[PDB]
Amino acid sequence: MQPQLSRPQTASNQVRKAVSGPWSGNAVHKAEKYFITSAKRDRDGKLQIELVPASGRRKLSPTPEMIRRLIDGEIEIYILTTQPDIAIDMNKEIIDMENRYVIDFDKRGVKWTMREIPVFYHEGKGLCVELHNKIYTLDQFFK
Amino acid sequence: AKKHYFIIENLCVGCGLCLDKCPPKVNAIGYKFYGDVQEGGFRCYIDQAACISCSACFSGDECPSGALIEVLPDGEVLDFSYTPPERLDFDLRFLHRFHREA
Amino acid sequence: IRRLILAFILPPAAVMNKEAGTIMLTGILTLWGWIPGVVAALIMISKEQS
Amino acid sequence: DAAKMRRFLFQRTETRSTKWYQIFDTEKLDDEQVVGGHLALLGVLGFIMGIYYISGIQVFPWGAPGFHDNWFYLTIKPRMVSLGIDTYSTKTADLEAAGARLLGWAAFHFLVGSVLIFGGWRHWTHNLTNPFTGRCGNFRDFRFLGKFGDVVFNGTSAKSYKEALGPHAVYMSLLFLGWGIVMWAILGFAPIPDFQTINSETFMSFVFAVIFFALGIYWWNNPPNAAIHLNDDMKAAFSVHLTAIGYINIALGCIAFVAFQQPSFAPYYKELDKLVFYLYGEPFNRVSFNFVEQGGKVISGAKEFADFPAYAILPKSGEAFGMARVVTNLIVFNHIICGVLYVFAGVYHGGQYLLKIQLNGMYNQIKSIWITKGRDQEVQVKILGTVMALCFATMLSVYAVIVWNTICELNIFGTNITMSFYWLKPLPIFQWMFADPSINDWVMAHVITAGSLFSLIALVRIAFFAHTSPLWDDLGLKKNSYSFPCLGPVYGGTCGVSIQDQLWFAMLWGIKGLSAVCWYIDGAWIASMMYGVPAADAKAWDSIAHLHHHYTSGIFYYFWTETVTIFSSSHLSTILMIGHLVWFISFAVWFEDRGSRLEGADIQTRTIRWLGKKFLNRDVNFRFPVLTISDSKLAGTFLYFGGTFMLVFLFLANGFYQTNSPLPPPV
Amino acid sequence: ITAGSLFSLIALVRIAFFAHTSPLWDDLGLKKNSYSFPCLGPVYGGTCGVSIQDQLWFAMLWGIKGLSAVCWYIDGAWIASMMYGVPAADAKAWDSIAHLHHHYTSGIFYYFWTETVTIFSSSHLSTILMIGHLVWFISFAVWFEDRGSRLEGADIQTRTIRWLGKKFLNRDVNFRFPVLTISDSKLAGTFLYFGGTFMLVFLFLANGFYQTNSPLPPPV
Amino acid sequence: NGKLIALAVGGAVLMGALFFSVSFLTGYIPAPNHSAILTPLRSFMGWFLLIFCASIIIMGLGKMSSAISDKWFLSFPLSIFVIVMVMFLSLRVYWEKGRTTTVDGKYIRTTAE
Amino acid sequence: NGKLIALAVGGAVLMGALFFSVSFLTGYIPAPNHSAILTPLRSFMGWFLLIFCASIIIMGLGKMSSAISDKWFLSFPLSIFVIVMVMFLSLRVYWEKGRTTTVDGKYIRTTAE
Ligand code: G2O
Ligand code: G2O
Ligand SMILES: CCCCCCCCCCCC(=O)OC[C@H]1O[C@H](OC(C)(C)CCC/C(C)=C/C=C/C(C)=C/C=C/C(C)=C/C=C/C=C(C)/C=C\C=C(C)\C=C\c2c(C)ccc(C)c2C)[C@H](O)[C@@H](O)[C@@H]1O
Ligand SMILES: CCCCCCCCCCCCCCCC(=O)OC[C@H](COP(=O)(O)OC[C@@H](O)CO)OC(=O)CCCCCCCCCCCCCCC
Ligand code: SF4
Ligand code: SF4
Ligand code: SF4
Ligand SMILES: [Ca+2]
Ligand SMILES: [Ca+2]
Repeated sequence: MQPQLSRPQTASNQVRKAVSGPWSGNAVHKAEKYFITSAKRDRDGKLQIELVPASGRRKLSPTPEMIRRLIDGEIEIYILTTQPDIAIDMNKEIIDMENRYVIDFDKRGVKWTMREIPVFYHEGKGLCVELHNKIYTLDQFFK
Repeated sequence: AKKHYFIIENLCVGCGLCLDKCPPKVNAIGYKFYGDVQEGGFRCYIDQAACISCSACFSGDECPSGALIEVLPDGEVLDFSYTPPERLDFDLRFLHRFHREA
Repeated sequence: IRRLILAFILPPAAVMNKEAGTIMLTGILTLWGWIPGVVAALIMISKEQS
Repeated sequence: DAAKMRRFLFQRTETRSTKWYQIFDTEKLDDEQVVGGHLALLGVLGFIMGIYYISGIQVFPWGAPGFHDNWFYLTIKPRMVSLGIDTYSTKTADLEAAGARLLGWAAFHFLVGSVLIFGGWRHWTHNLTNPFTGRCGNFRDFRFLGKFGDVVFNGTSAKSYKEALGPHAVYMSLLFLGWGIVMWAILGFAPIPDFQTINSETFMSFVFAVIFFALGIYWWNNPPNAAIHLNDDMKAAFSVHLTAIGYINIALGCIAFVAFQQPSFAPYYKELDKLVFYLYGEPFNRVSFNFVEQGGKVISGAKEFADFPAYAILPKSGEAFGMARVVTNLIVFNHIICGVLYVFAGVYHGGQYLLKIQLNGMYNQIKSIWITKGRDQEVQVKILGTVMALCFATMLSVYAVIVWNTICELNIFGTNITMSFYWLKPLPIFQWMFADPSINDWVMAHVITAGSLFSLIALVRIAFFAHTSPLWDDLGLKKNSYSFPCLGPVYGGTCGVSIQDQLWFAMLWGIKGLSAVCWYIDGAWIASMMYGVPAADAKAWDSIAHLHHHYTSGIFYYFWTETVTIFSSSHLSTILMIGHLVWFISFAVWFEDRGSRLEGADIQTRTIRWLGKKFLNRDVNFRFPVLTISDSKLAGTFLYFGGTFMLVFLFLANGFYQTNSPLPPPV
Repeated sequence: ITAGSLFSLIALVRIAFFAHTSPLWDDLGLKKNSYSFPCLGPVYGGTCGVSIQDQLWFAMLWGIKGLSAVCWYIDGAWIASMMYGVPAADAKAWDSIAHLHHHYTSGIFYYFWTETVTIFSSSHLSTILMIGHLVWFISFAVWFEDRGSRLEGADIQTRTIRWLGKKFLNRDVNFRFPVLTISDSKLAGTFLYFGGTFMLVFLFLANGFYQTNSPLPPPV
Repeated sequence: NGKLIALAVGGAVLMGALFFSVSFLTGYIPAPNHSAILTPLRSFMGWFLLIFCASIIIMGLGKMSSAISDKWFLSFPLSIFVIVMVMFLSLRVYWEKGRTTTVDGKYIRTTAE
Repeated sequence: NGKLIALAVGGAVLMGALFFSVSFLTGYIPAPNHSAILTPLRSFMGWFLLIFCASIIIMGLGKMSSAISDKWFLSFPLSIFVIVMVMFLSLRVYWEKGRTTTVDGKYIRTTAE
């Protein structure tokens, strides 16, 4: 959308191209939203990252082409911390982080809190996620 | 059952339309506040221990922010029951009738 | 010429180049009296040339 | 058990619901069901037209006192005098004939409406079997009538709506020709092209019959393409035709307003000022507290007048009570408000269909211009922004002019009426469309423009932001219910973003620009808020601006003047009370209070359950339901709009009181 | 007076008891923790106006009626019926049948016609009348469930003002139009409503008594 | 149950008797030719009929939505029309029986007054 | 910047040259003793003053809501008080300069009229 027709402090991350974008796909996502759905270890130590779109029709992999489409501001990748292929103890990490600012009137809101964490690509390290002031990588590390 | 549904407490605006469709006999969906509700401090959650995989919250097609996902039994994460086909778009203006381009 | 005559007679008719929303502006200006639409048509027909 | 309650307030929730006021929603209706419903409703319309004709009887030719006057029949009496079915006759002899004619036409309408209702019922049940022959007709492929159904429309009944336009136009040509021959045979009125008599109506009925027949032939052999209305004609074509009928109805109101004041319409409307009208509920002949019947002559408690025995309805002249323009204004404002409402409803139902096609991706799959335009997300923003800017400019200018006029009237800040906008008249090239052109007419034009643009803002928000808006595109949100009232206090609040709530806001905004018509057609000097008031200079308008008429009173003083007659009558007084009652109750559902109502209703339920045990016995399981904000907004829009336009009617139906004597300056 | 006092006392008691939780919100998984929050969204069919601030607004709007009753009683405006002294059927026959020693100004609805002939006859009272009506109806723009509509429209205003100032004027138009949040909207609306009505209840009070002691013999 | 009507009717009659009792406690002069017993009874009839009509309108029109459906294509609009016709005929055979004529019987239907 | 104040004035002077220009086309008869040059200008000045006063009130009451703080303990009530004082004194020095007397100068204060 044109800069002069948008809310003043809008970055290119939130400025959408394809001027009629909202009706081409889901209107919630300015850019196509992909989810890390599985990260398994088979044969060698390398893990197979599975990028299933929010539409849920395909089962893709990071790949140089989608990496380029990421670093060109066209797609976004999230992990859904409830992912069962996690390495860090997200259930304890989410709970003890909500205990700083959440009062359990329901006594179970913190327990069942799940959120998405975005994934970015530098280059030297692959698809890496920055979580809790530390930069984890999907390759090893974060899984 | 399978195909658990979940709520992302990162897109959810707490509207509770998902809670309206959850069966009262299973309080799967709830509220957490952590602050004032004028700033989105009323997110919703899905109690996976109480959720019985109704599809009611997701198949109702009312989540405005795409927080309901319905992870598929194998690994697939949906976001909305059907998604438009991601079309290439352009403006069609004719040459010297109807429009004149320029 | 033909386009100036069109703008004087039906200001939207001469101005079909500009936009999908600008044509409504010219048409509704034509609806208000007849001079606002003609003025808009001449202004945006002399803008791509001058 | 705290869950048995929960599937009780999980019953009005604004998820996708039955919504009893959507039983006849076009989604569950097919083409033939629409035909049948329209036929049955036209039969009921004929029934109520017959009822109105009956209400028009004044002598009952078999011999009895007739019906008192009522607006239902007074709004059509000029037409029946035009057709020769009723008379402005002073004598019973010529009025017995009018009563007989109205009775016969009412019986004819009853019979035709019964036939039409039966046919619509059979279309509704998909039962096009002829009981006399035993066969069954095919809705998809039918011969229209017979040989006429073969020479034109050579078999091959229309399969699509764009293919049905043409046969419809031929049907309307048949309607025009039938009305022309009805004139010529039954109602006299041979077709003469003299455009000053009702004969011109027959002549133009034949002309329009020919025009519609030729146009129907052309569109039968060359159907046009709006393309997209063919598929979901239940909501797309229906809404487009609804807004088209709304504009046509506003146009018809304007035609009525112009025509009914012309000399050619004098024996039908202007001559209503030579009559005396006995309206139901108007001031009746009052009697003292000790009336003891015994008619022929009152003994104890003499009534107001020795005539009009007992409780008779007192006469009122058609000259002091301007029944001519009262009926004219009633008809014109009825058609104008109906046109505005139909335009709003067409935009709303089109937004409903358009959100439905945005949700399934059909929005990007539209080829017709009418959507490929607005599928831009920037031309949407540019169009809405320029409409808002034009509305701001027009409304600010006209409102500041009105406020300055009122200030100069009241001489606030030591101003003077000569400092007002008395000089701001329409241009002489625009003075032809007004009688006595002044600042009032300029203000009327600019207020109409401002109110139309103000409602156009919400109409454009319905048309464009049915599913998503640039705000909600920037946020991670999308609209997917057309009736959801909110997403919550997030982002400070998300109230009333759906196209249903945008429809409600369009209605509320058009209330001002539509009641401005009621002020105008009654001559109520909208150019200022305090006109005719004896405060400082408000009575100097007639001299400072050299007015020829003398309008009732300003915008605010309009509720003082001409309310002298609303109060003077019992029926208009009770209508005033009922309208105000209905109107302010809309606050109980528009104010952001639905959850307070739910909490209080839970408290009342627990009270009634407890009050049913401490004093009464047995279970009191009944619980109080609260209208949800979707239902609350629907009911509130109805209550508000009806409450204001049950009293705009009172302004219209209480008299004209717009004398043609400009009072002199206060000096 | 009893009805209005109890009717506003309903909201006062809800403030005094349901400040944090209520039996309805106990049975739901909900709690109140802001005293100024407007709602919890369209959940459960709606949770509008449940805070103590909103109940205070409701108490004010509810006591508006029971206090206008005081205004009209101390003006002798016959709140016993909605018409009085109006020549329709019998509103002028009260003083005879009821055996009154006073001629009250008018009824409830007729109170706006009589005792307004003097409001109109003076410029200052008419200006106060117009300003009070304006301020009062402006409160609908914020009490109605319309905050999100105003926010969407205000973003449209921002994009328009910055579009009209970028390629027709120059430089950035960083200013964006603010919209009162639902809490701010309800606060401003309650003040607008209350002021709009009681800037004209003043006109009732400060325009004359007109409650003469001459009980209007019946019209017979 | 029949206990609720036995209390709604019972409550109505109890409060009517209460009105009849309080009418005798307030010293008032009735209308010229009226009975002090009936004139508060008519007032209570009007008051109770008003509240009862409000209840049945709330009780009835609210229950109408719970039964209105597609099967009401017929006899729903015909009910509204027959309501129109009974009302229009009642404004002739109950309210304002005849047409306003003087004691002599002359129709002043034009500006002849 | 400065182009806005060259357009807020520029827009206003456009209205001044537009209201004044249309007064000579919308043929009107002015006040008995008045000139057609200044009688539309006075109305335009009142109209522009209305809009400008509304805009400056909005801007001022929005600015002294972001700038208002606990440091406005004084001079918030003192500014209100001095505004009250200047209004009350303008009620005597500018508006209604004297308490009403007759043309001869006599005071009537009781119901002697
Ligand atoms: C006509 C005016 C009104 C009432 C009459 C009324 C009645 C009412 N209202 Mg209300 N209300 C507004 C107008 C009216 N609200 C406005 C304009 C606003 C916006 C500011 C508003 C707002 C809230 C909020 C926020 C809440 C409520 C409630 C609440 C309930 C309290 C229950 C009680 O104690 O009984 C009190 C109930 C009565 C005394 C009703 C008795 C009938 C009598 C003879 C009046 C007749 C009714 C009507 C005039 C006739 C129509 C009948 C028909 C047949 C033609 C109770 C039903 C609350 C609840 O629902 O629960 C507590 C709640 O939370 N409101
Ligand atoms: C006097 C009364 C009103 C306006 C003046 C007005 C103006 C306005 N309204 Mg409103 N409104 C209601 C009354 C008024 N709504 C009511 C009673 C309701 C409840 C039903 C209501 C509801 C909504 C919803 C739901 C939405 C809006 C909007 C929207 C904006 C549209 C943009 C536009 O057309 O600009 C046109 C704006 C103008 C021409 C403003 C100029 C005027 C004057 C010369 C100025 C005087 C202002 C004031 C009277 C005096 C202050 C001076 C000071 C010294 C004391 C636009 C600013 C919408 C937006 O926010 O943006 C789209 C929106 O969504 N409303
Ligand atoms: C007045 C209502 C309130 C408006 C203000 C919006 C603000 C709301 C936002 C709330 C927040 C707030 O405000 O507080 C917070 C902040 O507030 C201020 O920040 C800003 C808001 C940026 C300044 C205000 C902008 C401007 C200076 C104000 C003044 C701008 C004014 C209103 C200029 C607009 C004039 C209008 C648009 C007239 C334009 C009309 C154009 C003409 C008439 C076209 C028609 C004539 C032509 C067609 C020919 C006519 C013709 C002829 C001759 C013959 C025949 C025929 C047939 C025809 C038609 C402080 O600076 C900060 O400190 C403070 O934090
Ligand atoms: C012991 C404790 C107390 C127990 C008893 C207390 C509850 C008794 C209340 C009974 C009466 C309620 C008071 C009124 C209640 C009141 O005033 O609030 C309005 C009310 C909404 O109330 P809620 O549902 O929020 O809560 C009321 C609760 O008491 C129970 O619902 O209903 C409406 O919206 C009316 C519209 C119905 C739909 C009609 C739409 C318009 C139709 C056409 C009419 C207009 C024609 C068009 C003209 C424009
Ligand atoms: S529907 Fe979606 S946005 Fe709304 S509360 Fe549920 S998860 Fe959150
Ligand atoms: S699947 Fe069923 S139980 Fe689970 S959250 Fe959705 S509605 Fe509730
Ligand atoms: S105030 Fe009511 S309508 Fe508005 S966001 Fe809150 S719950 Fe929704
Ligand atoms: Ca009138
Ligand atoms: Ca008083």
